[PDB]
Amino acid sequence: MNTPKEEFQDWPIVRIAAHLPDLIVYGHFSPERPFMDYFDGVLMFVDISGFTAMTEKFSSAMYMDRGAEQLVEILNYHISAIVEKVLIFGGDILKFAGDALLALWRVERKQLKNIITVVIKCSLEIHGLFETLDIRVKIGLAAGHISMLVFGDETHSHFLVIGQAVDDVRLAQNMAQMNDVILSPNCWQLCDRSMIEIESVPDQRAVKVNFLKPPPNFNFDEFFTKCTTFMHYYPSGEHKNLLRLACTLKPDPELEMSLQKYVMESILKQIDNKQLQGYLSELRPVTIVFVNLMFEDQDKAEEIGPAIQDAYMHITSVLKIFQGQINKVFMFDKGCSFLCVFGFPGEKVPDELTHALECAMDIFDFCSQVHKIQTVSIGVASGIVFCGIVGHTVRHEYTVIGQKVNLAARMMMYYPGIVTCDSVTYNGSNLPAYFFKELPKKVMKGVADSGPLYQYWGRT
Amino acid sequence: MNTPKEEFQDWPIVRIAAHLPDLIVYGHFSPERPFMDYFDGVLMFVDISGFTAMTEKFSSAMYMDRGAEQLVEILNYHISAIVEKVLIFGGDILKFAGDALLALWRVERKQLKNIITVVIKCSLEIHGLFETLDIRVKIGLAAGHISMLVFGDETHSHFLVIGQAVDDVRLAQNMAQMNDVILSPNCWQLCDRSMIEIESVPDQRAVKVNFLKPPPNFNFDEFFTKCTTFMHYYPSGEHKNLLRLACTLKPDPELEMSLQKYVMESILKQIDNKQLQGYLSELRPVTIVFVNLMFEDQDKAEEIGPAIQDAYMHITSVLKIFQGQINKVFMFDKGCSFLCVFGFPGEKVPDELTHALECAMDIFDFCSQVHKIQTVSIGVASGIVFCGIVGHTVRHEYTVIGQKVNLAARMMMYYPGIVTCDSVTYNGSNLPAYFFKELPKKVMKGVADSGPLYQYWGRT
Amino acid sequence: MNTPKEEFQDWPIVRIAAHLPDLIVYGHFSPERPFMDYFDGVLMFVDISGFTAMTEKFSSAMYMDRGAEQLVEILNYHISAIVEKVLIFGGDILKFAGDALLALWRVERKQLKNIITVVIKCSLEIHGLFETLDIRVKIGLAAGHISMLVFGDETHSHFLVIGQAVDDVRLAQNMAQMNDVILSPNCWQLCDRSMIEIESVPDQRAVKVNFLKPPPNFNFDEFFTKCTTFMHYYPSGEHKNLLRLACTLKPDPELEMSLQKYVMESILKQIDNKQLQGYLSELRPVTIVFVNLMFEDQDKAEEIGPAIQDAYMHITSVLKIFQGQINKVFMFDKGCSFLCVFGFPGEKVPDELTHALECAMDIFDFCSQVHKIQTVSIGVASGIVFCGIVGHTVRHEYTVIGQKVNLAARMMMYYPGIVTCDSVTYNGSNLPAYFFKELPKKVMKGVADSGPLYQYWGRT
Ligand SMILES: Nc1ncnc2c1ncn2[C@@H]1O[C@H](COP(=O)(O)CP(=O)(O)OP(=O)(O)O)[C@@H](O)[C@H]1O
Ligand SMILES: Nc1ncnc2c1ncn2[C@@H]1O[C@H](COP(=O)(O)CP(=O)(O)OP(=O)(O)O)[C@@H](O)[C@H]1O
Ligand SMILES: Nc1ncnc2c1ncn2[C@@H]1O[C@H](COP(=O)(O)CP(=O)(O)OP(=O)(O)O)[C@@H](O)[C@H]1O
Ligand SMILES: [Ca+2]
Ligand SMILES: [Ca+2]
Ligand SMILES: [Ca+2]
Ligand SMILES: [Cl-]
Ligand SMILES: [Cl-]
Ligand SMILES: [Cl-]
Repeated sequence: MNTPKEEFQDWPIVRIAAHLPDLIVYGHFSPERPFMDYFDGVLMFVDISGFTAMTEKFSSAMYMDRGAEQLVEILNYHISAIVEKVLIFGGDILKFAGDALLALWRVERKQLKNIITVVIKCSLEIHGLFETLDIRVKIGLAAGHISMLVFGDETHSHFLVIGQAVDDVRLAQNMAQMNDVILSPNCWQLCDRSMIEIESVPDQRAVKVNFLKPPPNFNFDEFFTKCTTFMHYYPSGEHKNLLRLACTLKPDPELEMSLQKYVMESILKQIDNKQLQGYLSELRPVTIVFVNLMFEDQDKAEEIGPAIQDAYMHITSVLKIFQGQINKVFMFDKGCSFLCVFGFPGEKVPDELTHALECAMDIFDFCSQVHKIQTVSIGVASGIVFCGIVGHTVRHEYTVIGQKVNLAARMMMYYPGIVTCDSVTYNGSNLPAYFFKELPKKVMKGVADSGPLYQYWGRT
Repeated sequence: MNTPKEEFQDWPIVRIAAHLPDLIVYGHFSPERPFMDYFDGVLMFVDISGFTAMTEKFSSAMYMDRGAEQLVEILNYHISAIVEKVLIFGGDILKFAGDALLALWRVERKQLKNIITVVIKCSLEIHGLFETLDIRVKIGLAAGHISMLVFGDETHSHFLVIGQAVDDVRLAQNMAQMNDVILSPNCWQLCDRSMIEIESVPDQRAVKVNFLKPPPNFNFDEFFTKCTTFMHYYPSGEHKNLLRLACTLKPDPELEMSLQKYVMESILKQIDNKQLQGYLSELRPVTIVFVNLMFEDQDKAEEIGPAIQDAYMHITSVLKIFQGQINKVFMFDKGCSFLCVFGFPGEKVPDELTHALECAMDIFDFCSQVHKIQTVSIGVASGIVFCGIVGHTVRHEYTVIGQKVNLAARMMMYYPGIVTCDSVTYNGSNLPAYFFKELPKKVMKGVADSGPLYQYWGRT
Repeated sequence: MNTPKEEFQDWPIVRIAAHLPDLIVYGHFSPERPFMDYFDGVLMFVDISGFTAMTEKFSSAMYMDRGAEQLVEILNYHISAIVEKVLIFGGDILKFAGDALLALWRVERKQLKNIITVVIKCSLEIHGLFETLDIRVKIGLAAGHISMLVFGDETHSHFLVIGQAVDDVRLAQNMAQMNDVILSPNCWQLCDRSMIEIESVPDQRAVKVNFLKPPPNFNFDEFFTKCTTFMHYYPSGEHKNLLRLACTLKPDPELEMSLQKYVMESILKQIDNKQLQGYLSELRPVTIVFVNLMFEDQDKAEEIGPAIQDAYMHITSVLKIFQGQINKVFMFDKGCSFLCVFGFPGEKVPDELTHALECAMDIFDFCSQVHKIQTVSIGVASGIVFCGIVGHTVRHEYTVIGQKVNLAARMMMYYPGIVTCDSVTYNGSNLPAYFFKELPKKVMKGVADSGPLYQYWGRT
């Protein structure tokens, strides 16, 4: 009797799980919203610098209208290698945000110290990938308490991580110079100091890592193996040649119904072989509406949870009216941000700029009266941005990348408490001019020669 | 000199052969119509129960318009495993019909006894697959004389098996309770009784299998190996890691021209990479016209052959006028049935319900005067049904699944001699009401709360 | 720590390199136009005979409108095997032209003799493939000095080989009978005569190969291995199981920008997963405009280079005006030919026949006054031709095949110095009849019952 080879089956449920971390794929938690969970772990925030510039460049005539295709190709080539490292060292990639990504190693408190060592080593191997484009990487690491929030409605779900380790990992990464691995103070507080040579960082309790210098008889591979005891989903045994246990998921309608809610319809369409796999890679003009919500305490998940849910229910019904799409949600320095987009592929509408502004105002007014929301700020910018599926085959997400994405983000941060917009949006919208106010020019981190900015004042 | 690896070539001819059994693929017989052939073998009729219900359910709002995608996924996952078993135990899968399938082990008369043992074991291993959805399987087995009919015209070909083993395998399967393997009387008559523990079945000469209990020194794997001597196409040698010898077919225009006639144009389009692979998986409203032809002797292939051919030539020219499609042809309890469909993907027409009724009447009137056709009955029902490619990668077919498919089938059987229709077809058609007659409600096996049924009486 | 398997990555840059020889892929030369390079090597011109006939046949009703699909399938099946041989014996496939292909073994002068032996053996193994369709192969081999020309503009590039070895390899192949391997006189002059049994060829200095008869202790495999020392890109080591080193190319924007210019936009679209992979295989009516340019000395690359460039700049701006496309450029017996096509897939325009004629006249008049161009001849024919990607997965090109392609080629050769056209083009064009002159019928190699031919005289 033959024993023929089983071919890898690439079922829809497996294709969907590529878009989600194990935190969600194997999380099996209540379908009630908000849902909050609490655990400990180590975070790695890997930032690529140089891509919003390359993005601008690939618009130029030299790429012969294959700019989006070339950009996605070169981007994925690099990011794939970072994703392999993270996964092979046992991390869960939680989210992609432009050219950056956040990864988690979830463990019991007592194992934090050893895991931090695994993560530091992963970090240094990722720094190593780029001694070989004007691109390099900064890495922030944090460790401690983490909360998960799941929010949404009956057809769509989003998740977020929250808490002091989350805010820290961002702080850490923003202190880094090109090539630094920075540890949060709590990460440095909890780590095995006999292993790692650091240096101080100016007016900063965080630290920079210089070296991983392990004692005479330390064998990384045996240390790693001990560490895998604490890793629920590390591929092993018959499946040790796979990057992710999720590659072995089998059809299961209940599970697929749950997971599909995290993924955009147009992605699902491609997953279902009803749209060419290259239709979603595009350099196309869009409008980013970037919404920031600040709370008195952005680590109190039980407080901010209901608020984010309340805001999400409003934001989604307002966006629905204009094929606006929430592309990502995540904690910023201050607050929870919604990266919303008008004009993704297959979703254009006329008078997009006007609608973006009115939808922004509507969100601003509703969110400003939600209970625990202390301040709403919204940034609106329009231009050519890259849209596409970024990452590795086994772990990837739809993202947007562009100077306008960064500008909308910097506007909501540098002009808090109002709805602001760029010149492009101001000029192309069809609204009375006295609904705007022209603003003072602020010098904004990672932004040059933005034309005039405006506040969208609305009627009076 | 390198000896590089040859990649599996997935030529069109190989993709086409996935839709056909070895009986046709390697049959190389005359292109004249009808063609009849005569042989012996063992048949396995594997029925899944629970799928026309799941089908109804996947229409519900909870599947978020990915009902067809989820249904095909979960269905193929299960049916694939059954197809692997059948093929690995050396069977030829002849046909898929909804959620059921018919398999053949063709052998010389003197080998029937040993083969029946292989098939029983395959059966019990398939029962085993579902101790793990509200779905299970019934299996009927038969053995004896079998006839093949090939019929059609210059562009399309269909085949059918006919004879007492064919009628028996159906009888057997319809006696089964959930999980039974039933043997036909002749199968039980011919089998190695020292191997198998049976039990009697009420007012029935057939039997149920309880156990395969083989003598002290019986080694299944050596027994199987001896059995493969009689299996023409069992993959072996260099190709023992393949499920089907047909995976090694090479381009051959003469052969491809012949095989393509069995497959629907829209499938060929997908095979030719001219249509997305997911366009044919759909939950869509259609009209089933189910045509049953009864003969005085439904095992006399030389008699019924010319008649089925004569009917097919008419039916195809009438359907052609409305993009109606013959989806399958097969012997029922009584007679030869044509499962015809109006509104498959890419094939909708307006006033589909009207046309279905007029085409039915036309077929009824022509077929009723074909020489050896004793009775024509036609069932017409309309609703949401699943359309798609069901089975394994290496062996699959386009099929339809739905409560309306079963209803049209039960109508033609429970209201013989007339053209009948459902409420949906009655209400939506555009014909004078006095062309119909409202019928008595019959209680019909595997059917609840069908609204009123009607006879399509036609003009007078 | 796992070491998971890397999946073959099928990046766009690798898909693009399938369309190009290593000569271009790894050539890294100046982007200035014309560019000329000079080297030595051995050439193999492999011609298939029988395909323009099969092509005509696959138009017939028996193929049920899957003629293009069947033709490409059977063609690639055969041509793939020839491509594997050539690559495994270390050749660089330079170009496909209909059902023929040109291959190069580039080496230092001192290694010509040994390489010629490798190539002869490859040739005889390719002859061997077809003892098994009314198709066989003729092979011409040449050796000596070769020049490369690269020409084009900022968005498109073409290349050509030029010189006496190039003209010879064609002469040689045109002397061959079905199944002969013919060597050019210089090839025979340079080869290891102790190895090969030849015979004379009538009124011809070239020779036919009868046998490869190697001395007592000659071991082909060790001889081959020594020969690979001189082969820059022979896959080896970790990559010895690949047909081409180009399968390992990594994303590199600069390189991709350069390579993409050699490939048609519609191909790039399919490469980018923005068009179904089967859209470019078609039997479709087109118009071939075949342009031949003769120079006093068709081996003087430094002379003919600027001229071909000058002509190309004109030809491309004239074709652009009508979605006309240059499909291939190559040296003929006399001169440089441009195989231009009106009506490729996605590129039809109305009044195609008229435009073909006016574009031909325009090209004729401009090219006739380019400096070193001694004679321009243009052939115009219209009909059903096969369009598609021909070759192996790892090495393939878009080509056209048809009796009309050959006719346009024979017209420009047998009616030099004028623009000629066929009956189809004459009848369907919308021009005054007195712009044409009906010509004497010439008996033309590999052409029967072409209706009347005409000269396109133009206005007076
Ligand atoms: N797709 C995306 N998702 C989430 N945030 C994004 C984003 N694209 C841009 N941003 C926001 O834009 C802000 C500016 O980003 P930075 O991290 O300072 C740019 P960089 O990494 O130095 O170079 P880059 O712009 O080439 O990536 C970030 O704080 C980030 O939150
Ligand atoms: N695609 C298809 N091809 C052929 N016949 C079909 C069909 N779909 C339904 N039928 C017919 O419908 C009739 C009713 O089928 P049954 O076998 O009694 C249903 P079941 O298997 O108990 O549960 P199910 O409806 O979930 O499959 C059958 O006799 C069958 O011939
Ligand atoms: N796609 C293509 N590219 C370049 N030239 C082509 C071509 N198709 C036809 N031709 C030209 O047509 C001419 C006639 O070709 P031959 O080589 O004599 C035909 P053959 O090989 O005997 O049989 P065939 O027509 O079945 O291939 C050739 O000289 C060739 O240059
Ligand atoms: Ca960034
Ligand atoms: Ca069934
Ligand atoms: Ca040829
Ligand atoms: Cl997050
Ligand atoms: Cl059948
Ligand atoms: Cl060339």
